[PDB]
Amino acid sequence: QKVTQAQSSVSMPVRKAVTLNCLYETSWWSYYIFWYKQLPSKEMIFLIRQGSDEQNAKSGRYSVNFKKAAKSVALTISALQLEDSAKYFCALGELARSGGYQKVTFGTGTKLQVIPNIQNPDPAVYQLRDSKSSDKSVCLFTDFDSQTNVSQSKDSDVYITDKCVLDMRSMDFKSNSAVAWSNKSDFACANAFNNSIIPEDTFFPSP
Amino acid sequence: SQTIHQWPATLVQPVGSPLSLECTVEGTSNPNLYWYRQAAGRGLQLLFYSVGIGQISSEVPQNLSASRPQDRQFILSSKKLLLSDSGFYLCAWSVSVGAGVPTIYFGEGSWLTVVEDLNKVFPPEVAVFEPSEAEISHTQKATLVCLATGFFPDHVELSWWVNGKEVHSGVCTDPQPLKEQPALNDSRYALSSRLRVSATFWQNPRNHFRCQVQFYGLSENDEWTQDRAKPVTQIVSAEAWGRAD
Amino acid sequence: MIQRTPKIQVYSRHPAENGKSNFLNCYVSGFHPSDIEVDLLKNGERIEKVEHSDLSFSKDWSFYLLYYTEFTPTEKDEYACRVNHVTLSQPKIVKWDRDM
Amino acid sequence: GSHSMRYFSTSVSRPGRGEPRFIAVGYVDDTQFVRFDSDAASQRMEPRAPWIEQEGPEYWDEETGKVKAHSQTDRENLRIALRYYNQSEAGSHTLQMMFGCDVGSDGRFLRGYHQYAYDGKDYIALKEDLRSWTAADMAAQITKRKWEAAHVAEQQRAYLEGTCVDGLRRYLENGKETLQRTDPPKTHMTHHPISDHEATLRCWALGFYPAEITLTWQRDGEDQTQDTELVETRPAGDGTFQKWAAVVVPSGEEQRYTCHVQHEGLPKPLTLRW
Amino acid sequence: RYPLTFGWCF
Repeated sequence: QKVTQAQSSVSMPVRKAVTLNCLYETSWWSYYIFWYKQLPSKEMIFLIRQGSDEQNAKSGRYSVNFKKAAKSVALTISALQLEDSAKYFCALGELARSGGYQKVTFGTGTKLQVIPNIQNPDPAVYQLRDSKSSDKSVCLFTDFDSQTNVSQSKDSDVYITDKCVLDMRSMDFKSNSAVAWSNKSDFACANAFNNSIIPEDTFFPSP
Repeated sequence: SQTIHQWPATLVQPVGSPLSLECTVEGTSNPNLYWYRQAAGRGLQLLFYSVGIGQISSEVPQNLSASRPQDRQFILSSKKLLLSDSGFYLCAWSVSVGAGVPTIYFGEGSWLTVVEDLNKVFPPEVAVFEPSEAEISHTQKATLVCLATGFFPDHVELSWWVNGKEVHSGVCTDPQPLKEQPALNDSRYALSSRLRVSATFWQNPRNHFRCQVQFYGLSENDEWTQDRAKPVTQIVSAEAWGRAD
Repeated sequence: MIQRTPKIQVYSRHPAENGKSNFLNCYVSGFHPSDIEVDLLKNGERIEKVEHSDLSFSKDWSFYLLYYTEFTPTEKDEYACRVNHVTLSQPKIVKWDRDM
Repeated sequence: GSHSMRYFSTSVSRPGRGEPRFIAVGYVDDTQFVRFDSDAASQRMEPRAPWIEQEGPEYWDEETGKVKAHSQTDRENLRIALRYYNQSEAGSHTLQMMFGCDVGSDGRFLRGYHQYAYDGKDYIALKEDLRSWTAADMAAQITKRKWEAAHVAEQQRAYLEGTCVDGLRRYLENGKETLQRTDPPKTHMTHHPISDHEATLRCWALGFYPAEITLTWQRDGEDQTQDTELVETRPAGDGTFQKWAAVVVPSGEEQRYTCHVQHEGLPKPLTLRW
Repeated sequence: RYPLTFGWCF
């Protein structure tokens, strides 16, 4: 209630711009708002700050739309990048009643997921064998674009990880991929990801 | 206005054991210091704030204890951990009210998992899965997969190491570990990661690929009476070499 | 670090008329530093419950204070203001003239 | 017309006798409305005018916070100046601060001030453009460099032009009946013989507000500024002011002289004659 | 409103 971030989660296409909302409650007439970005490493890095008497803060791709009457201080980041993906935190800063320090209060955070633009999909499911044990293998669903969604399986001892993007930076090449594995003898790459809706033109290589 | 560093970053300890997190700041003198807590991965609660050396204060009473024996030396401690002490603890510093407009800057944070039953602790097993020839033929690229399995508790660090150097380009690791048995309340965890390189790279037998998983568990000093090997903090690796065929 | 000596004005809030309660003021201004001793005397005798204004100052950084007290004037009674300051070698006493 | 808000604080060290004493007062125009005194028991920002008593506990809490924070840094500032000047810890010293804004008849920003004086003389002060500092000397320049690095200027600019202005508007409203009142000076002449050949003519103005006033003497319609005695304007002790001008006159020539009085609350300049 | 004295240190 002191700081309110209604959005638990937000998604947006790379290269586009997103707005992370923030409302706050204060009986102080002078105060500061701070925006932080929490990396997946859990590292909390400072972004931009807004003072109650200052024009709209702006710093690189970050900008704040200070709406003082409404007590609204939404953060906006433009020209999204894949690494923009993180959890964003809004904070209120008030000089304490003791005058001894600034009391900063944090909102609960909003997870921003920036969505890769896969321009050259080649959806396929491959089978990869253990470097040490030929028989042991794993199924790799990969090269689908961001419209594809990976569901868990009907089975409880069939394991499926959600899609995540990788960046072959030097080749300016991105690719999605999910992994699946099982001890079930009836487990096969042919039927691994078929509890998900996959592109009909998905390549299922022979053997 | 330079550097802040806290340690250790990851902690696995049994109930009752003492806790000692330390923090340091550099490049600035007489800064304001803070201990913050993140339960779940959402709200940050201010636990302690220090206006100056020797001075510790808190808004609401705490079970954890804090201290500041030197200007740039900050501590969060306990003589006996409660399983409720589990959490993510961040150190932070700021300029003082007098020195400027305070902007709090954080250290890396420390994951503290207090575990009730040390018999539940399991190091991971790691396996690397070599690229398929179908992929190589279809895309001219080669994806390796790493698989860490059956580890407890949560927090491990998975890295790829190619030819002796850690790699980040072409890699993606699950945002977090999945439960092997989501039912069980102490399910062992699993984690997968991908490394994609070009076919030609993988086809070079002079190329050595290694997947490494740092695990945090018991110490040499923690007592252990079970048959299986002691689940101490350790590293588990699995590897593969390039090949042409 | 030059020191400025107090200007002194002693006077009543309202025009004087015997038998009517008034306020006796002693205004000290243009001094520096601020440490200053101020008394209101009735027939040379120090008056007890004397209040004053909160320390403040002027554009030129010099201080001013108003000391005051309820009183009732008579034709016989002498009133004054005794002031001491760093810049004074001995307390300056300024008599209250009712048409000063 | 125009209006102003001001905060004056005074810190005086008292070596070997404890922490420096901090006293701060606030004004709207010629009327004090708050105080804080580091030696007082309340240890809070106190009201000194009825029209501000209507602010709720949050006002007092936030204001107390701010003034406390200031009092603690000026305490430390005395020590820093002492070291900057390499002066003796045996001597008492003074640090004064003045802060506030002027607004026009239309309630809009006019000027802003943020100045410090050490031992009664200029130390550092924010310029008219609210963008740069005037450092009185070598020591203040060390500070001018700190404040530049900390962006104090631009920070205070925003406050003066914003928070301060608006607060002034709020006060002028909260205290409309008092702050926007106008009190014409109640005037009169008095005659005081010094010799058989000379007498003092004294022109009085009483119970007026604001304190701005002009009193002039004229010998048959002609200025006597060199031979006129003028007392510094002075508080009546009830939110009004008093002043008097006086000329010594040779007996017989009394009716030659004229007293002239200008004050905001006077539709037209008054002229008085003996 | 009393000044907000962030950074006022000499």
